[PDB]
This record gives sequence, C-alpha cells and structure tokens, in this order.
Amino acid sequence: DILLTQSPAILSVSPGERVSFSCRASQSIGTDIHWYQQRTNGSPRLLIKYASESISGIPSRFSGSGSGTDFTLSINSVESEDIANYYCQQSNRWPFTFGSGTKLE
Amino acid sequence: DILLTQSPAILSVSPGERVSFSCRASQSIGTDIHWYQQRTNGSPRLLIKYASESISGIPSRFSGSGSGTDFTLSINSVESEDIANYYCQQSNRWPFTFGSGTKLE
Amino acid sequence: SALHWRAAGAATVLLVIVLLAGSYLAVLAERGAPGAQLITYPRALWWACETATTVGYGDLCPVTLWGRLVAVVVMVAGITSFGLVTAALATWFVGREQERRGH
Amino acid sequence: SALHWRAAGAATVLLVIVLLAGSYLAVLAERGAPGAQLITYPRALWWACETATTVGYGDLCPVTLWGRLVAVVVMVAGITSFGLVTAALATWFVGREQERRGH
Amino acid sequence: QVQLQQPGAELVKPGASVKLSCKASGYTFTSDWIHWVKQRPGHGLEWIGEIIPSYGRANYNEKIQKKATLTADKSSSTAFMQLSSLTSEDSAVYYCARERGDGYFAVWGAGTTVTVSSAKTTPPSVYPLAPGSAAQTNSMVTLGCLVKGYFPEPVTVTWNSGSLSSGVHTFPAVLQSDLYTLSSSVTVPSSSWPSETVTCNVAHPASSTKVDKKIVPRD
Ligand SMILES: CCCCCCCCCO
Ligand SMILES: CCCCCCCCCO
Ligand SMILES: [K+]
Ligand SMILES: [K+]
Repeated sequence: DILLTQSPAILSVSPGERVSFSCRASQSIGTDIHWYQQRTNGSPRLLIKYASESISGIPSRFSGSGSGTDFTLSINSVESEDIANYYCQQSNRWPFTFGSGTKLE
Repeated sequence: DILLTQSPAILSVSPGERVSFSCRASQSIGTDIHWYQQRTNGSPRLLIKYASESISGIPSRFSGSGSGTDFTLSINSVESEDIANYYCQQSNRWPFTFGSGTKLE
Repeated sequence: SALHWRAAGAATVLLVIVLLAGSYLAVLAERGAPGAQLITYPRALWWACETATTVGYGDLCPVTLWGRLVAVVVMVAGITSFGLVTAALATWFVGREQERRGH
Repeated sequence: SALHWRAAGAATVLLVIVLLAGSYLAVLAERGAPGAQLITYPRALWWACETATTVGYGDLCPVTLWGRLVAVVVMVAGITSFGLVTAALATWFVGREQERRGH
Repeated sequence: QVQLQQPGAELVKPGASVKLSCKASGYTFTSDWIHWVKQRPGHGLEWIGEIIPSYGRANYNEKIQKKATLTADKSSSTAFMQLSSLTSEDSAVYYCARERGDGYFAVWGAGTTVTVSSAKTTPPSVYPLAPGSAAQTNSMVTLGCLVKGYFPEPVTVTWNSGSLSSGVHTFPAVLQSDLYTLSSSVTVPSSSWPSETVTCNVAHPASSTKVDKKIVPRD
C-alpha cells in the first residue's frame, strides 16, 4: 500500500502570506494525487485533482504542483476562510490512500 | 519535478589544479544534463551538453562525465578566467530544472 | 460491398467495442488487487489500445487472472482485426491484378 | 507499376511523414505535463519508430491525452503500412504462381 | 551576430504590468523553443516558462506563482513575456534563451533588469577621476569615473568604447535614498596618458542616456 506523508502536521502562517502544503508518496505515482479540504465539522471538498488541475468553483487562490513522489498544495495569500484540514489522496495503485492531514492556522 | 543538487556551494582551489564540480539528480536522468557558466553580471554560457559532449568555442580545459544521478564537470588546471558561477540543467523530464549553482574561486 | 470489405469493416467496429468493454472489464477486475495500476477507465482505454496493437510499452499491465484474461481477449481481437484488414487489402490487390491481365 | 506496388510505395512515404509529424506533435503535446520524458524531437523520432513497428520497449511513453492520441495514429499508420506491404507481396507471389501454370 | 536581443531595463511600479521583448536572429527553425529564465540578485537561475513560435503554444512553471503570459510573433521573430501585478519579489533579471528542441540552451540573451519601485527614473551624473597634484606615479597610472544619482539599475561602463579592457574595475552600485551609485577604474601604463586619450562611456538603458567623459589631468 502506498504511504502518503504530510509534514508538518500543523502549519502556522501570517495573513496574506503564501503557504505551501507538503505531501510525499512512498513510491512514484506520477501525477495521480488529489487535494481535499475539510473545515470544522464539515465534509471534504475537492480542491485540486491530478496534482495541478484546478476545479471549477474553487477560488484561483489555490494551486498545485509536483510529480513522482513529491507534491505541493499552495495558497497565494492565505485568508481566514482557508483555515481547515488539508488531505492528499493518491489513485495510482489500489487501494486508494489518504495523507495524515495538515492543519492550517 | 526533478531536483538538482550542487554541492558544495563554494569551491576553492589553487591555480593550475584540477577542479571537479558536482551535480546530483533526485532520480535517474541518463545523460540528459547540461552545464553552463555565468561570470559577474554576464549571461549563462553553455559549456557541456549531454553530460560529456563538448561545445565548439569552449576551451579543451573543460570536460564532463557521469550518468544516471551523479554528474561531474571537471576543469583540468584551472586559471583566473574560470572564476564564475557554474549551473547544471536537466532535460529528461518536464519541466527543465536548474541546479543551485556552484561558486568557483 | 464484397465480403472482404464487409468483414474488415465489421472487424474495425468490433475492435472498438472490445477496446471500450475491455477498459471497463479491466478496471473491474484489477481493483481489489494491491499494487494494481490499471484501476481507472481513461488509462485503461489507453492500455487497451497499446494492447490490441501489440505495442505494449509496459507502463500499464494487468496482475489479476481475470484482468489478464481480458487482456488476452483484447490481444486476439486486436491481432485478428488488424489481420483481417490485411487479408482484405490482399483480396483487393489480387482482384485488380487480374484486371491488368485477362480476367 | 500496378496498384499493389503503388499503394505499398505510397504507404512507405506516408509512414515516413507520420513518423516525422508524429515526433513534432508528441513533443508539442507532452511538454507541459510534469514527469513526461517525450519532450525532445530526436528521441521522439526514435519513439515513433518503435511505436509504428509495435516494438514498444517502454523507454519512452506518452502520458497526455493528445500525446497518446498521436501515438494511436502512429500505431495504426505503422501497422497498416507494414500490412499493406505484405498484401502487396502476396499479390506479387500469387500473380507469379499463375505464370508457373496455365494463366 | 547577436542572436537574442533584449531591452536593457524596465522600471515598473507595484500593481502595474510590463511586456518584455526578445527579438531573435540567425537560424529560425519550426522546432525552436523560446525559454525565459528569472534570476534574482545573488540567487540562481529559475525557469519561468517556454513557448514555440511555430504553433503558439506556451507552457509555464507550476511550482511558483504564475504571473507570466508568453506570446509570439512570427512576422518579426520576437517573443514577448507579459508580467502582471508585480511586487518587490518580482524584481530581477529576466533572461531569454533559444532551445533547438534538444534540451539545452544554445544561446542566451543579455537579460532585462526589471526593477520594481515607486521612484522616478533619473539619469546618471558622470564625473572624472584624475590623480592629485602631489600624487606620485610608478610604471602604471590609475584613472577612473564616478557614476551616481541614477535609478534604476543597471549601467554599462566601458573605457574607450571597448578598446580598453585590461586593468578595468567596475564596483557594484550602492543604494542611498532611492539613488544608485557606483564607480569605475582604469589602469593604463604611465607612459600613455594623457598622451593617448582615455575616456569612459557610461550607458543608462533605463533612461536611454549614454554619455562620454574624457579623463584629463588636473589643471
Ligand atoms: C475476457 C474478459 C472476461 C470478463 C472479466 C470480467 C471482470 C471480472 C470481475 O472480477
Ligand atoms: C493524432 C495527433 C493529434 C494532433 C495533436 C497535436 C498536439 C496537440 C497540442 O496540445
Ligand atoms: K512491447
Ligand atoms: K515493453
């Protein structure tokens, strides 16, 4: 099973600053990674599919990059509504797995 | 994205001595590495293409070697005009990436 | 519309069906097996194309019995189709070479 | 200059065009996709040759939709060309076997 | 001939935009790719994006903030990079390079020094530097020029319009109250001045004002 490591677990950043989340796979998965967002007592929401492809509805503030084993979710100038839990999920090999998660404050 | 690490960042050597620069890729890229030179307030100049292939115009003092993840740019008997910044660049996977650079003194 | 052009045309249509159905059956068979990479439809369709055309880069490969069983069907249906066309092209050329003579 | 030798000759020329144009279209489609190795013309030309001949070592493989779409065209154009030659070789042999008889 | 040509400098205030140009000459094939490389002062090279003029398709670096737009013009053989909404972090030297589609960058451009500030463009004040009255001279004599009160960078200082290169130093500029300041020195043999004319040529592409200054001994 493919292991996804998200470090650090908690990411603290000043308002209006660019913040980058990290997701590392135990083996090369190409670009088959997907980013989700989960606020307090809410359901996960798809932010970025396939590493860099954007989703309609999601603000242009969010962006993604990376290939192989290292991937990055970036937020250009973070604001208050971006405070949530960010998970990454791979779809390269069965079964699908999730990351440990990263708390943004 | 392929990461290229050039260590050390600063390389100090006596005149007329053989000096070797290092460039390490995060994954195997065959021989798809390229070396450049940049003096003070100047534009980058191609020294070696494809790891070992030499360039017309470039002195025979310069040479290249390596395959896979480890590559080396060597200067047989370095002189004063070789004082510059040396960068390496891969063309194996998109996008093209550069090394951190190495200062020769 | 002779037989050889009818069979070759029907083979092309049938090949398309096998490619589509093969993509569906591959994902359905490969999921549940740890380490399988043939678990999404779009790339399974791409895998089917490089399988029917024999190729077979190696970027995608079935690891289950039914997944490999589906692959074999795709291979045969691919080879036969591309082979049925060649036989049709020969009959066309042979029949016209008689017209350049006395038949 | 019969039909079968004309089509086979035209297929060879067309195959060369597909190989060259395929190399150009592959690089153009593969660039922009992270992790793609088919991003330079010389090796893309080499990739086209092992694609049209079906094979497909696996050293180079498209990862984009249009890159894989181009590949499919190269495969078909390759199989058809090498298949159109065989059909031409058959018509040649058949027409000469009649000459070793009473036709 | 100079294959890739770029403007000397471009001064932009935060929030605005700028469109750099890269006029190409020499062999122009259909497989040519024009790349753009960003280099911040003291830092290394950074791949911004690429574009093929033949088809018009352009790719960009995705790891960084995308604020670049690559367009081409086959009629004049010039590539254009559109930067929008720039800050102080976007102030750097932007190189353009030509790739034959084989991976490496054969030739580079002179680079365009883009400066991001709210200050005003100011021409440089050039002053001679002749030795004093009681300054003894050996087998070599050292002269110089003084370039200050200009903005923004860079400035190109040449002695005798290129014919003098040996024994020439051009110190980096210092910044004091929105005005750059540097100096350049030349070291010619003692038995060659002021018999043979020694003049410095200072060019300031940001204001397009190139001026000369002959170094005469103190009267
Ligand atoms: C030749 C194809 C056989 C059909 C396999 C269907 C998928 C089986 C699910 O376990
Ligand atoms: C079958 C080949 C289709 C042509 C693809 C051109 C490249 C597309 C650029 O995104
Ligand atoms: K193969
Ligand atoms: K293979």
